[PDB]
Amino acid sequence: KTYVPKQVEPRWVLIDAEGKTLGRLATKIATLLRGKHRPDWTPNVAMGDFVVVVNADKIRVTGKKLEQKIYTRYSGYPGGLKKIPLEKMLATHPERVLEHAVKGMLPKGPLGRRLFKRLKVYAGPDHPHQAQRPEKL
Amino acid sequence: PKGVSVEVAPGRVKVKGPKGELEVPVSPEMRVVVEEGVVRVERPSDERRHKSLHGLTRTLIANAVKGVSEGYSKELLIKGIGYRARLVGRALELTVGFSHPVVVEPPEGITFEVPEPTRVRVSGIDKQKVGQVAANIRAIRKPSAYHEKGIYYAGEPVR
Amino acid sequence: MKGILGVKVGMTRIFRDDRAVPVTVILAGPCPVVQRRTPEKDGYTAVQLGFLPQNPKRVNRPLKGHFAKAGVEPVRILREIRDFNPEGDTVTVEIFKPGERVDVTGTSKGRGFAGVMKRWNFAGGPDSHGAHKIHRHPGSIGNRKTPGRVYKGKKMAGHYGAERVTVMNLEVVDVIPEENLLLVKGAVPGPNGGLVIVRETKKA
RNA sequence: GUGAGGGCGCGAGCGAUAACGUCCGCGUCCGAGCGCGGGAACAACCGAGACCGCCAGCUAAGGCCCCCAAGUCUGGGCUAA
RNA sequence: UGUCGGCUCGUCGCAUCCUGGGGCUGAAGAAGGUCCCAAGGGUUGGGCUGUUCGCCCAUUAAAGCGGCACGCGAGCUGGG
RNA sequence: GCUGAAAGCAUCUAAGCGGGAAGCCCGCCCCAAGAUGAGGCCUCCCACGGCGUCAAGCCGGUAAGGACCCGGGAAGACUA
Ligand SMILES: [Mg+2]
Ligand SMILES: [Mg+2]
Ligand SMILES: [Mg+2]
Ligand SMILES: [Mg+2]
Ligand SMILES: [Mg+2]
Ligand SMILES: [Mg+2]
Ligand SMILES: [Mg+2]
Ligand SMILES: [Mg+2]
Ligand SMILES: [Mg+2]
Ligand SMILES: [Mg+2]
Ligand SMILES: [Mg+2]
Ligand SMILES: [Mg+2]
Ligand SMILES: [Mg+2]
Ligand SMILES: [Mg+2]
Ligand SMILES: [Mg+2]
Ligand SMILES: [Mg+2]
Ligand SMILES: [Mg+2]
Ligand SMILES: [Mg+2]
Ligand SMILES: [Mg+2]
Ligand SMILES: [Mg+2]
Ligand SMILES: [Mg+2]
Ligand SMILES: [Mg+2]
Ligand SMILES: [Mg+2]
Ligand SMILES: [Mg+2]
Ligand SMILES: [Mg+2]
Ligand SMILES: [Mg+2]
Ligand SMILES: [Mg+2]
Ligand SMILES: [Mg+2]
Ligand SMILES: [Mg+2]
Ligand SMILES: [Mg+2]
Ligand SMILES: [Mg+2]
Ligand SMILES: [Mg+2]
Ligand SMILES: [Mg+2]
Ligand SMILES: [Mg+2]
Ligand SMILES: [Mg+2]
Ligand SMILES: [Mg+2]
Ligand SMILES: [Mg+2]
Ligand SMILES: [Mg+2]
Ligand SMILES: [Mg+2]
Ligand SMILES: [Mg+2]
Ligand SMILES: [Mg+2]
Ligand SMILES: [Mg+2]
Ligand SMILES: [Mg+2]
Ligand SMILES: [Mg+2]
Ligand SMILES: [Mg+2]
Ligand SMILES: [Mg+2]
Ligand SMILES: [Mg+2]
Ligand SMILES: [Mg+2]
Ligand SMILES: [Mg+2]
Ligand SMILES: [Mg+2]
Ligand SMILES: [Mg+2]
Ligand SMILES: [Mg+2]
Ligand SMILES: [Mg+2]
Ligand SMILES: [Mg+2]
Ligand SMILES: [Mg+2]
Ligand SMILES: [Mg+2]
Ligand SMILES: [Mg+2]
Ligand SMILES: [Mg+2]
Ligand SMILES: [Mg+2]
Ligand SMILES: [Mg+2]
Ligand SMILES: [Mg+2]
Ligand SMILES: [Mg+2]
Ligand SMILES: [Mg+2]
Ligand SMILES: [Mg+2]
Ligand SMILES: [Mg+2]
Ligand SMILES: [Mg+2]
Ligand SMILES: [Mg+2]
Ligand SMILES: [Mg+2]
Ligand SMILES: [Mg+2]
Repeated sequence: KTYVPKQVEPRWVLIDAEGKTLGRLATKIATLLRGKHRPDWTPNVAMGDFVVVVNADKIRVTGKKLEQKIYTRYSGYPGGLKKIPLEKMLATHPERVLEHAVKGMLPKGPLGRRLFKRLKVYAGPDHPHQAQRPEKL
Repeated sequence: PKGVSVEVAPGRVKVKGPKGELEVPVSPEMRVVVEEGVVRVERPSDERRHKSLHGLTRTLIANAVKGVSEGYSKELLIKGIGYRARLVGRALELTVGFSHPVVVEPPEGITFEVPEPTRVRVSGIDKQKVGQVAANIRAIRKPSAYHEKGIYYAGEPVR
Repeated sequence: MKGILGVKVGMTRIFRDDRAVPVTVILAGPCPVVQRRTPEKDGYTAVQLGFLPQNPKRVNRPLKGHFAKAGVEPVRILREIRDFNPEGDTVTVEIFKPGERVDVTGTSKGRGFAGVMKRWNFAGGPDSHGAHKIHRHPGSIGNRKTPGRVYKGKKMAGHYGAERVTVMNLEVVDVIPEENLLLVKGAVPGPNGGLVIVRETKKA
């Protein structure tokens, strides 16, 4: 009768950012947000790592994406569809790019939201130096 | 390549000379081979995409060297009755036909001069900087397609 | 960026040279700076102006401690002028000289639950040739199965007025330091005896 | 009982070498398999015919970067949109 | 699943009527022709007819076209 | 339009740069921390008093403060 895991403890990570490809980074990242790397994994629980990214401003991306890759954002209003090119995002709040890229790869349920909080994104590097900062790659 | 001072970095290249010095960002996947009294460039292949990048860095640097070798500059002919330039301080002010007489800023690295109201040269260390500022002035009043007025280069009239 | 609190007293008219000029009398009464707002520890620049004196009977609130931490006479009302760091004391109508121009904020008169007729200056329907139960009504508000809903923003009858209103580029005609009076070109929100802030414009 | 059939492939007429059009022929699936996997979703397209149970196992189509099981697999090309 | 027109309220497209920008011109200038970019906002009042449409009067920067069950009758009208 | 190769020349382009619209982003006026990703600054109040050992709770008294009620208001359907 399959093993159900008990109360674990958060394992904070610290991913870099500079150089890494937007998409390819996100992929790995989420698979940490979900515990899916840890054998003691279970769907209903939610116990993936506390991922922490730094220098997201230095995310690279292939091709003309800097210009072409537009984000949409529909305010409820008429004509309210407001679009925004990748450039403009990185210009302004940059972590924003990496944030959604990941969000869009997390499951769509409530804990999927719970999982999103687990991710701390930045551009510095330097976070609030809590405790665990186990660098990764 | 005499009295020149070439150098190398990840992507760019320096070129020092009597005139000064300039950054010359160049192809990354290209060789900036420096020799004794000469330089050079070598491409990693023979692709259609490679060829184009070679020659560019080839010329690009050579003009960089030439820039501090002597420095570039260009003419400017002011045709038309009223039209006439006047070097005020460092900057060029020139009348032409607008009720307000246009005044032109003196950009850094460039120095223009009015040897005569019907002449304006533009001396500079950068072939690029030279090029724009040249046209900038011509732009102030293109040649009259129906006469012979306003700025001109050393190229034929429009007629 | 000048700024100063006041109260709308009422309005009449004066004659410039030989041509009459309608004017509202703001009263930019003495305002003691009660706290400065710097990026160092606030994140932004501005100045907490105080306005109108107060009997310590209501100020029972530890506000007394706020006024104390700046040695000021406990006022009744205080709001911030943004990006405006004066000198360490008190602003007057004096910040404004005649000929200057000012933007002015106030709380418009409260028109309560408004008819779309007035709230949005609609046009309703015929006083005559029929229907008679739709005179001051809005008429259609959408279309058939598609879209099948109503736009977030649709002008419909509701609370109108008593909102915040800024009116732009009024000229400061006169300024009587004697009794703290600002003289502007009339059109200023709020009713008499109402509170109102006044500041430099954006002609440039 | 049935004598409304329907879609798809193919072969013709009609049609305009239109139609989720129509009318026959051969086949097929839905009808009655709106049960199961694939195709995002979807009677009839691909896979397959559910007697019930199992916290076993191989595979079908399809698929193996994350949502989402399983290769960011290996080798040789091409494409810069 | 109430059908034309009007009225009220609109909103979206752009194959752009006007204002903005631009190439060409059989563009001297002024004015215009034509194509390209460009919805932000604007796009009048009356006569005739149920009218839509259209003709006409007087103006305009212009008096655009079209989608929204030829938008809109649990909103209105009810001339057809 | 500059500089410029493939492609000895030439080319505004392929590397790169400048110019360029009522348009895009900001700037202007309004809303806005239910921005659950609930922000921030100034000031004020401050222990247990009683069951719960262990644990988060529970109880009557409290503080700064607030509320009810009443007199009203260019606030207002009511409430706020
Ligand atoms: Mg590093
Ligand atoms: Mg760019
Ligand atoms: Mg749209
Ligand atoms: Mg807008
Ligand atoms: Mg930090
Ligand atoms: Mg020399
Ligand atoms: Mg020279
Ligand atoms: Mg010279
Ligand atoms: Mg010289
Ligand atoms: Mg206080
Ligand atoms: Mg403000
Ligand atoms: Mg500001
Ligand atoms: Mg003062
Ligand atoms: Mg009637
Ligand atoms: Mg009747
Ligand atoms: Mg009636
Ligand atoms: Mg009736
Ligand atoms: Mg009735
Ligand atoms: Mg209806
Ligand atoms: Mg709908
Ligand atoms: Mg004085
Ligand atoms: Mg006095
Ligand atoms: Mg039959
Ligand atoms: Mg049949
Ligand atoms: Mg059959
Ligand atoms: Mg059949
Ligand atoms: Mg057919
Ligand atoms: Mg069968
Ligand atoms: Mg199904
Ligand atoms: Mg389908
Ligand atoms: Mg079926
Ligand atoms: Mg099926
Ligand atoms: Mg197997
Ligand atoms: Mg297989
Ligand atoms: Mg297979
Ligand atoms: Mg391969
Ligand atoms: Mg391969
Ligand atoms: Mg177009
Ligand atoms: Mg046309
Ligand atoms: Mg135009
Ligand atoms: Mg002309
Ligand atoms: Mg033209
Ligand atoms: Mg008739
Ligand atoms: Mg008309
Ligand atoms: Mg319309
Ligand atoms: Mg129709
Ligand atoms: Mg139709
Ligand atoms: Mg209709
Ligand atoms: Mg009716
Ligand atoms: Mg009707
Ligand atoms: Mg109707
Ligand atoms: Mg009747
Ligand atoms: Mg009749
Ligand atoms: Mg009738
Ligand atoms: Mg030229
Ligand atoms: Mg060249
Ligand atoms: Mg060739
Ligand atoms: Mg050449
Ligand atoms: Mg380029
Ligand atoms: Mg610039
Ligand atoms: Mg530019
Ligand atoms: Mg506000
Ligand atoms: Mg607030
Ligand atoms: Mg956010
Ligand atoms: Mg005590
Ligand atoms: Mg104790
Ligand atoms: Mg106890
Ligand atoms: Mg009361
Ligand atoms: Mg009351």
